[PDB]
Amino acid sequence: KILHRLLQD
Amino acid sequence: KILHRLLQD
Amino acid sequence: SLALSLTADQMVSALLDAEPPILYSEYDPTRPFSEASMMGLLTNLADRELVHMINWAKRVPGFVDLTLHDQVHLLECAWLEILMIGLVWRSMEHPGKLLFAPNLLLDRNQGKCVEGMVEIFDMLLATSSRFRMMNLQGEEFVCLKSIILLNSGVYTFSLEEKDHIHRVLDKITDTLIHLMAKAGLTLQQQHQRLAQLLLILSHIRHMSNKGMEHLYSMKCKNVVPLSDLLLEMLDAHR
Amino acid sequence: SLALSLTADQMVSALLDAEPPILYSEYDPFSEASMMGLLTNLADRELVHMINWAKRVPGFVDLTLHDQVHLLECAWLEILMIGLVWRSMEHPGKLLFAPNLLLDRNQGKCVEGMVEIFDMLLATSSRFRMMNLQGEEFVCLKSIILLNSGVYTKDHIHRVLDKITDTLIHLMAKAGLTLQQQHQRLAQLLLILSHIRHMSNKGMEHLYSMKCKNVVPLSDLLLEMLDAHR
Ligand SMILES: Cc1cc(O)ccc1C1=CS(=O)(=O)C=C1c1ccc(O)cc1C
Ligand SMILES: Cc1cc(O)ccc1C1=CS(=O)(=O)C=C1c1ccc(O)cc1C
Repeated sequence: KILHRLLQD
Repeated sequence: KILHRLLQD
Repeated sequence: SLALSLTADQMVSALLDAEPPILYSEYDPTRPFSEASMMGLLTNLADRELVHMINWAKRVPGFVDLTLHDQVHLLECAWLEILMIGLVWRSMEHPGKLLFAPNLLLDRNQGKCVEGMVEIFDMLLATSSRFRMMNLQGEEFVCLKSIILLNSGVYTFSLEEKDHIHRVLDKITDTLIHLMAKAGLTLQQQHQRLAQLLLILSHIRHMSNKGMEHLYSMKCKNVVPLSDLLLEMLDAHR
Repeated sequence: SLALSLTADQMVSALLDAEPPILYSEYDPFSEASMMGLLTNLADRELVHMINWAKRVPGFVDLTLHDQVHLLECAWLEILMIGLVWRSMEHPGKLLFAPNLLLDRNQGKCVEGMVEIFDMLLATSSRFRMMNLQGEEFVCLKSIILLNSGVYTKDHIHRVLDKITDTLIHLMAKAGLTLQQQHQRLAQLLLILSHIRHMSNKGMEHLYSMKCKNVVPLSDLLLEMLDAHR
């Protein structure tokens, strides 16, 4: 999911 | 209207 | 207005003595439940609870002091919230179970039926688990339920409408604080608990909305047909 | 957990410093596809900033990755709404989606079923104006929404929620409010969250209606947040 990537950066 | 009777009944 | 004249002790007493009775279900455990049967039992139960709630509402301090189309409005918005918080409250001493009636105690695997209600069931259980965790008191419950009635529909409203409603809401707040002060709670503990209790109402609103949509699903689905009163309350979500 | 070791003044300053910027809509009379087009683009961009704002909310970083996901999936529309309501406060009868996008409810009728939520949004703004909601109170409420909305679907989250309550009361003690006035307005503030929750649920319903109608091809991020509610 996209939320994933945004929360990791 | 039932809830219209129960309020004044 | 006499609701503004009530001491916080008199507020509780009025609210306590105005409580609705715990009704019984026409449940027959001789037969295993299905979907239409279970839905039929719940609908019959909820409908009879609605009648008592409507008469309970009239006894809520301040509620009587409003016009019809306002009492009508507040009840149209809050009826499911009140039915749900009542269910949650009487299910408090039954972990993992919902006490719809003294003879109708259900867990999340029997609620797994009726399609899409098991999610709502888990939310109802989680709320009951939360009340148990906080060790909610009856004095706090009757306040919260009266807050729900007056607050849930006040935002969808010329003649000073809500200044009286918010003012009654302010005294119920004072009542809750009273209550916590006698329980031996410090001032910081009073505010915190007040916050924790009121944040529950947000989740209760959420359950009601989901439940409202779920009930709209159920008799375009044409299973067991609703009470004419529930359909009236249901078409208020439009 | 540094969130619990913070003084309420530090909590306030931390929340204020984490505030996302006010974005602009793309420039240049609306149909229903054009209006939805602007709003979808704006909402999708506001989402990106909100997610980064959440990482700066004290105690949110301490949560595991997918607990952060749960809370954000449950409260994203509430947070976007209370944000819209807050910056529309000084514009009565109007919603300030963007500095170059100020709409009234009469314009909200271009999109089907949007006018109901607009009035609810406008009513929330009028309530904030009536209460004279301060910025320090607003950022407290917004982080409360983030932590509370999905917590019932945990002790550390309730840990932080309590400190924000302490932070709220501290703020209201600074403004010279008597003890009684403090838990009264505190109650008033928190009761608003019930309505904001209601708007979000009815707002969630409206967007799913826009998906199955397919006028604006929603953002994949916005689709992921929307499909999360079932
Ligand atoms: C409201 C309702 C109406 C209906 O016709 C069928 C079912 C429900 C219901 C579904 S639910 O949300 O699982 C819980 C209830 C429920 C039922 C009986 C009650 O006395 C109270 C509640 C809150
Ligand atoms: C969320 C949303 C998504 C979408 O694709 C189209 C519209 C809305 C929307 C519908 S509404 O509830 O009228 C307000 C918003 C809204 C739009 C842009 C924002 O930056 C903020 C908000 C709160």
